[PDB]
Parts: sequence; structure tokens; C-alpha cells
Amino acid sequence: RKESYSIYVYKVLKQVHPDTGISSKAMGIMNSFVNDIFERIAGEASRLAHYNKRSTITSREIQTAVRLLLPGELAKHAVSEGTKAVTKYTS
Amino acid sequence: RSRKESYSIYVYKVLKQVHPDTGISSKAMGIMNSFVNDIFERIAGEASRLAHYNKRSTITSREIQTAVRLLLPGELAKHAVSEGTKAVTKYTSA
Amino acid sequence: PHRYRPGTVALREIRRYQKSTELLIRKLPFQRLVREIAQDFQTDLRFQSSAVMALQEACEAYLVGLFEDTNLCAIHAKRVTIMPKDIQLARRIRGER
Amino acid sequence: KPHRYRPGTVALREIRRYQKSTELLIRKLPFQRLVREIAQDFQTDLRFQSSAVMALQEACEAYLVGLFEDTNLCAIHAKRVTIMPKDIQLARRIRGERA
Amino acid sequence: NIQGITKPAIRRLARRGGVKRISGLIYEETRGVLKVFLENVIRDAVTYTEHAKRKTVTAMDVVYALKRQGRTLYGFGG
Amino acid sequence: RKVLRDNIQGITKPAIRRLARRGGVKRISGLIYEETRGVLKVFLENVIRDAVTYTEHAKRKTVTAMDVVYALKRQGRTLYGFGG
Amino acid sequence: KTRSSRAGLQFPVGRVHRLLRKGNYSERVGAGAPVYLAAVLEYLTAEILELAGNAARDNKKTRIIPRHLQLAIRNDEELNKLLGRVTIAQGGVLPNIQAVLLPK
Amino acid sequence: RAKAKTRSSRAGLQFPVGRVHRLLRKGNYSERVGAGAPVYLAAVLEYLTAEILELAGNAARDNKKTRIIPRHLQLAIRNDEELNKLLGRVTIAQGGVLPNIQAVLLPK
DNA sequence: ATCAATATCCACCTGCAGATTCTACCAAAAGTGTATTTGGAAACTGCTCCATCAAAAGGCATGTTCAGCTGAATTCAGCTGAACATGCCTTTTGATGGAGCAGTTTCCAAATACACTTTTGGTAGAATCTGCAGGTGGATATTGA
DNA sequence: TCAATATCCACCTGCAGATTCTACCAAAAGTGTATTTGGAAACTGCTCCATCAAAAGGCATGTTCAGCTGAATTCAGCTGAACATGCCTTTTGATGGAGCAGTTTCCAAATACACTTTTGGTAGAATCTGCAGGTGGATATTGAT
Ligand SMILES: [Cl-]
Ligand SMILES: [Cl-]
Ligand SMILES: [Cl-]
Ligand SMILES: [Cl-]
Ligand SMILES: [Mn+2]
Ligand SMILES: [Mn+2]
Ligand SMILES: [Mn+2]
Ligand SMILES: [Mn+2]
Ligand SMILES: [Mn+2]
Ligand SMILES: [Mn+2]
Ligand SMILES: [Mn+2]
Ligand SMILES: [Mn+2]
Ligand SMILES: [Mn+2]
Ligand SMILES: [Mn+2]
Ligand SMILES: [Mn+2]
Ligand SMILES: [Mn+2]
Repeated sequence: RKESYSIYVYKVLKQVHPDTGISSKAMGIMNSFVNDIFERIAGEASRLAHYNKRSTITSREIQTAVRLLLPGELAKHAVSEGTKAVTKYTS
Repeated sequence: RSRKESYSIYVYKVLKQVHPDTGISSKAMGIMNSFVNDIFERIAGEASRLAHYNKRSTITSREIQTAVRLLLPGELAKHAVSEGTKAVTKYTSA
Repeated sequence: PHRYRPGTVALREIRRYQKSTELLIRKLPFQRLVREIAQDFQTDLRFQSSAVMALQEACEAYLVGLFEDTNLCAIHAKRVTIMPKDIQLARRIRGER
Repeated sequence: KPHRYRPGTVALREIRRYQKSTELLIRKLPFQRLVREIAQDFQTDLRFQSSAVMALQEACEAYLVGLFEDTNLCAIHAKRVTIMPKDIQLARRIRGERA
Repeated sequence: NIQGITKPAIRRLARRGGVKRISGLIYEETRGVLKVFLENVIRDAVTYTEHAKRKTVTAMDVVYALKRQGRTLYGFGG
Repeated sequence: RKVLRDNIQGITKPAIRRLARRGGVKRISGLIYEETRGVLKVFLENVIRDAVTYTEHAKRKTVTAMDVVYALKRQGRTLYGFGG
Repeated sequence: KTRSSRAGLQFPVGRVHRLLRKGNYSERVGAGAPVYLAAVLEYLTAEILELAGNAARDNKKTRIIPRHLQLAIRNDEELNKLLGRVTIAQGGVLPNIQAVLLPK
Repeated sequence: RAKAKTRSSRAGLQFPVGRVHRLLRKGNYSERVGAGAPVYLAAVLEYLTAEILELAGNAARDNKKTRIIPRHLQLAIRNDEELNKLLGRVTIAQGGVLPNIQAVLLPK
């Protein structure tokens, strides 16, 4: 069928605002958001690997992509969050 | 060492076809190479997107053609589509 | 009787509309306009209702944005009334003209 | 007389001249220093291919030149002939740059 | 049909855009811009339709058209 | 090697005037020159930041013309002529 | 025992992986790439939700709607920059009237 | 084995069909690439460079030069509505700008 | 209208950079033969997208009045354009280290590939509940006086 | 300042459309098992990026000096705003179908693989020639009278 990030957005919603809910129209907005950012990051990682003649996209490419796409503070935290998830996963 | 590919050779042939008498400086050839690479990427990119939006795994001349129609303005599109279709049917005709 | 001075009601509406999010163009007329233009690219097309809504949303967000840049252009010429030369200037700088 | 051109005459003479030519209008060495200064503040120990500095200059000059056209349009729109900081700001705002 | 987009509706749009006073010529001017905008978007959309060999314009077709015209829309499938 | 400072002033009044000329400007206010320098600074910084980001991702110490080309391209400021 | 739980994320790592592979981005994809990418997607999601949640709370409402996502984004310098060329449907605009237009 | 015929000649083109096919496969555009895709792409590319060289060459002639340089490429692009749109967000190094002075700026 | 001052053209020259053309090799593009899908058939099946009325309100289309905004005209205090004297520092040209990019060659740690083996995310109907939309009622804000 | 009109702002109120919630199934997603292979080390070869020297002269810096442009001030003719006044579409529902996106399943045609052959295309070299940079007069354009 059709798959979305809805379920995940909602789980994350409960962590930041347990008491808050979200209209479906707004859920649609969040999906568009997740999809868009995903494309942007994936797309830049794709180019980074191509410019450097590599056939694989590693956490290193996703990181530089994030660094090139997100404004200052957003980049730092995103970068923090990312390496944090990758280290924890490696353990 | 190592060789670097380019479209110079082809750009030069086409140049001779339209302007037998005319030459081109390397800087101008450098710009022509950027142009060819740019449009190539714009078209393949849009083609790749087209194929993906339609759950298709292969990029056929049909994708290249829609990409061209979406990318190029008016006349330019029409003429390019003509040359594109012409080359294909000629290519397939053995 | 009782009349509000020129502009007083104008400011009132700016406040109301900058506060709401409903589409400001009558729905039927819009759908009618969309199909007419589409008919020129391919005949007998059907439209997903959500497709028409996406167009009206994009279209209204675009005009509203364009009206902001236009207002700025008019304020620049030390006026308070927007004019075609204002919409024209803004579209040129934006690279649409 | 001594002969003397009226203000504006030489300016138009300069517009016709520079729109006629393609060379870079900012001096090379100074521009190179600006690049190295800015780069250095982001990252130390950086060196540059000469064409990289020239690509940056070509880019900055095309950018400023195009910005001055919009700036010029904003001034004319205000019934003026002299570009002012406010015009450059209106242009960058509408262009969606800093806004 | 373009005339269907009425003066009072254009006024509202302008109001959401913070415009206080409007010259009489703005209405027709606005319509022309509106039309160019819709023609460009719809043309690209129907091109996605015709490619998918469909006869129905989908919200995704529009969303894709918008995206490539630099007018990314959120809320209709991307 | 000497310290680098105030190089933005290397973008002289005469050079800014020339650029405005090519841009078709006839009359220039006295405050234009500092605004221009400011505007150019921001433009350069952004392109250099992305360019240097590509350099570092490539583990290089040298910024290449391609680095700048990719930096410009991603800023919607595509440049022809140094692509090779 | 899913990768998301191992990475300590609420976002679908396995799916981000599958999407990266089927998106024609590269010939191969590292094991950590989807982890990283998913962490980044989750963090921005929480960031928006946090602010749109505050926006709803300030409107004395408990359900986040489009208007709230628009106020959270446009009122935030960085998110605004990131979504500068994006339009949130049914989100309206920020209240803002140019001074010169004010009366008296 | 058999008479080696390039796909370009078979297609009636100057531009490299093989090269273009290769670029497609190695560009991560799609899992598979049809045989007609590079042929159609090489032809569009060749047509577009023919169109701008035609105009650039004329610009050169008008400036009494036999060798095309970047400025000639600028004139050709900026003076043609369609190419100008197509390359509307591109900058040609060493191309300059089109001579153009707003009327209000000229001596009354 | 007229000069005269000064800024353009407009060919005419000729050696250099830079183009072109000439050669020698591979890195690729071409053949062939062999598995592997791709995705365009024709037949059906539930959406869901029009065409159909209805009936209202709304919301839009029409004058009326006149408030106050936008130009037009006038004035003038400098700001910013020429022109000129000075001489600084960017340009030009080699001449050198080496810092550090690319090539070539190893291999492992890290991806595919593949059959299974659970699991989770979706979808189609259960139970609710956050607010839209209305309401008297109470200050506000805006105006004419 | 005063009196009053029409506009907001509120605390309540209550269905109702849109939300959390229920209860099962396939298409992932997680697992072992080789099978591969991309691309960090390790070196070197050898571009080309800093630095430096030394010599001009193009072009930046500062000043004068005053033309004419940006900005106030006025002023009044209209253009738009505010407002009833009617009246014509847009809106809101329920069909009732009919058009058609979505599968199914099928294979003939169209790629993807593999493994050699066969050359078109990329360095450098050698060879070739537009035109940059100078000059000296024909217009041409400006600005004072
Ligand atoms: Cl106008
Ligand atoms: Cl200013
Ligand atoms: Cl990885
Ligand atoms: Cl094909
Ligand atoms: Mn010809
Ligand atoms: Mn000095
Ligand atoms: Mn070394
Ligand atoms: Mn479950
Ligand atoms: Mn309410
Ligand atoms: Mn290998
Ligand atoms: Mn004076
Ligand atoms: Mn004036
Ligand atoms: Mn009056
Ligand atoms: Mn049917
Ligand atoms: Mn050969
Ligand atoms: Mn010359």
C-alpha cells in the first residue's frame, strides 16, 4: 500500500509534547518535510561521492551533506545527533 | 599519467558544419564543455526523476524526451525533440 | 450616519487576513479557470480534487508573496498605493520577467 | 578653457566602455588576499589552485554587476538616478537573498 | 474565466500580503500574472500526466511541477 | 608569513565604480562603497565556506577550481569555464 | 532487535536504508549512512514539532495544525532559511504591517 | 569479426553515443538504460551546441573576428530569448554583459 | 549656428602566443553468445471524478461621496562628478624548492547476494473529544463635535 | 473632552467531523552464509602552489570646485476607500454512473553480463596563423558662445 513517516512523526511528537496532538493535514506537512529533507541530503551525498569518485555513500557523505545543507546551529545539532546514533549503533 | 575526457572534438566538428571558416579559442571551448555537461545532467536528472516517479527501473528515449520537453523552452524543445526522434528511428533502422 | 476614514477598514482587513489561512479565491471560479488552461495542453482531462487544491494553494501563496514584494516596491517609491509598475519591478528583480 | 565635460557625460562614457569589454574590474592581487583572508578565518593551512581564485573572482564580479543592474532599477523606480544603499537592500530583499 | 478571479478576491490576497491601498489597474495586471503562473505549472503537470499515460491530473503531478518550478508545496504527497 | 587584515578595503572605490558602470549605473551615492564591500564579503564567505567544505571532504589541503564550481552550483550561481 | 532501537532512534532505519538503495544515489550504501540520515531526519522533526507545539500552546489549542507549523518555521531564523523556498499549505503568513502604513 | 560501426554513425550523429551511454550508466540515474536513451540524448546535446555555435559564430563575424571567444558566446545566449531562459541562471566567464543603458539616464 | 577640444572609430601592420594539425597509444566502445528481466499485452474491478439538479444565502457588482494620496512645480543646500597632481603598489617575468596531488599496487574490513524467519507497518472498521461557531455582555477604538 | 457607533474580547456551551483506538495479514526488515570488492595504507612520480627579486607605469588616493540632483514644501485634481443596495453565482449536498487508475499474468523484446577484438580519442609534439597592441589620421560628439 502507501507508506509514510506518520507513525514515526507521531512517536517523536509524544516525546517533545506528550499532551499535544496533530491534525492530519499537519501530518501531511511533516511527511512532505521529511521526504524533502531526505531528498536534499541524499542528493548532496550522491554528488559528494560522485565528485570524489566513490561508489558508496557512507555516514561521512551524509555528514558533509548535512553540513552543506543546514544552517549553522541546525547543522551542529544534526551532526551531533547523527554521530551519536552511529556510535551507539556500532556498540 | 592519466587522460581527461571532453567534448571538444565533437563541439569542433559541429562548429565546422555551421561555420566552416570559423575557429574557437580554448576558453570558449571550455565554456562549451560546461554547457554540454550541464544540460546532460539537467536532462538525465529529470529523466531519472521521471523514471522513479513512475516506478520504472529503466530510462528509455521516452524519458529523455519528456525531460527535454520539461527542460527546454518552446521552439528549442520542438526542434530538439525532432532531432532526438530522428536519430532514434534512424538508429533502430539498423 | 457613520463612516470609517479611508484606510481604516483597509488596515482592519490586513489584520483579519494575515491572521486567517482560508483560501481567498472563490473555489468554483478557480477550478473553472484551471480546466480551461489545461484543456489547451490536452483535451478531456480529469482532475483529482486534491490536485486542484494544491494549485490554488500554490497560486495563492505565490500571489500573496508577490503582493508583499510589490508593497515594498511601492513603499520604496514613497507611495502607499501599489501599481502595475510595482508588480512589474518585483517580477523583474525576482527573475520572472 | 580648460575644456570640461558636464557631470554625467564621462559616467555614460564609462558605462559604454565597460559594457563593451569583458575583463575583470577588481585588481587581482588585492582580490587574492581577500580570498585567503576569508578562507583562513574558516580553515588554516589552506592553499589555492590559481584557477580557483580566478573562478571566485569571475563569480563575484558577475554577481556584483548583476546586483547593480537591479539596484539601478530600484533607484530609477524611486524617480532617482543615484543608487543608494537602500536600493541595494530592496534588490537583495526581493531577490530573496538576505530578506 | 480569468475574469472569474474577482476584484474583491484579488483585494483579499493583497490584504494578506499587507497592502493598504490599491490602484485600479492592479486587478487586470494581477490576472495576467495569475494566468502565466497557472499556465507554467499546469503545462508541466499535464506533461507528467501524459507521461504516466494517464488522463487524470493527480496532486502528485502538481506537486512535482511545483517543485521543478521552484515553488515546492508541502501537504499533498511531498 | 605575514598576517592578513582589512583586505576588504582592497576592493577600492574605483573598482566598485567600474562594476556599477558595467551594471549600467550612472550616479553613485557616497555610502554605496561600504555597503558593496559588506555585500561582497557575505557572498565570498558563503562560496568559500562551501568550497572549503568540499576540499576537506576530499581530504585535500588545496582548494580546486572544481571545489569552487560545485560551491557556486549549489548556491544557484552556476559558472561555466573552469569545469576543466 | 531492530536497527532503529540499536541506534536508539524512533525513525525507521531499515526503511531509510531501503530508500537510499532504491533511490539511485550511489552504487553502494554504508551501514551507518541510514543510521546517521535517520538521526538527522528525527532531530529536525523534533525541532519543528517542539516549536509548533509551543505555537499551539500559545494559541490555547492542543492539536498542532498547519498554521502552527508555519508560525514555528517563519518565526525561527534557521528553519525559515532552510524552508525558504517551501510553502506550507493552509499555513497563512506572519502578521506584519509596514510601519508607514499605520495611521496618524 | 563484423564491420565495426559506431552507434553515432549508425545514428547519423557527430556526438559520441557510446560515451553518452556510459555516462548514463555510471551516473546513478536509473537501474537500467535503454539503447535509445543515449542516442536521443546525444542528438539533443548536439542540436543545442549547434544552435549556440551558429549564433556565436555570427556574433564573431559581426565583430570581424574568425575565432569564437567567450564574449561571442554571451552575445549569442543573451540575445536569444530561449537560450537566455535556458541559461538564465548561468554565468559565462569572460562574457561580460550586453550594452544596455536605461533611457532616463541619457542626456535630456 | 559655430567652432575647437577631445573622444572615438577605422583600417593598416606583424610577430607571438595560442590554435591546429600530426602521431602514438591504450582505455573504451564494439561484437557475440547467454541469462534475466522489463514492462507493455488484454480483461476486470472498485474507487472517485463528473454531470445533475436543487435552494440558499453569501458574496459580488453597482453607483455615491469625498478623504487624502499622488504627482506637478518650485527652490536650493550640498553631495558627488570631473580633472589634476602624486607616487604607491599591482603587474610582469622568471627561478626555486617542496608541499601534496595524483597515479599504481596491496589486501582486509565492509558491502552485496541469498534464502529463510520473524515482525512491523497498513488498512478497514470501533469509541471519542478538540474546537468551531454562537452567545449575551463588557470594554475598546474610532469619529464626529 | 464628550456621546455613540461599530469593533473586539471573553468565558461559556455542545454537537460533530476528524482523532485516537480495535483486531488481523503480507511486504518488509532482521538473520546466517558465502562472495566480492571498494578504497584506506604505502609509496613515489612530478605537477603546480608559495615566495622572492626587481623594475616600472597603470591606476588609486586626495583635493578642488561647482553643476545639477535629491529632498523638502505646496497644493489641488482625481483616484480609490467606505457604503449601502440589490441580485446573481458559488456552495453544499446526494446521487448515479461511467471513466479509469490499479492488478493479474504473460511472454516476446529488450537489457544486463561475460570475454575477448577492434579503434576512436587523449597526450604531447610539431606546425601554423588570428589578432593584440601600436599608430596615425578620418569622423563624431561635446560644450562654450
Ligand atoms: Cl503603473
Ligand atoms: Cl540609503
Ligand atoms: Cl557507513
Ligand atoms: Cl530506449
Ligand atoms: Mn552555416
Ligand atoms: Mn599616493
Ligand atoms: Mn612530500
Ligand atoms: Mn503492529
Ligand atoms: Mn471560537
Ligand atoms: Mn578493487
Ligand atoms: Mn551652489
Ligand atoms: Mn531633481
Ligand atoms: Mn479636496
Ligand atoms: Mn472502462
Ligand atoms: Mn584511428
Ligand atoms: Mn586592436
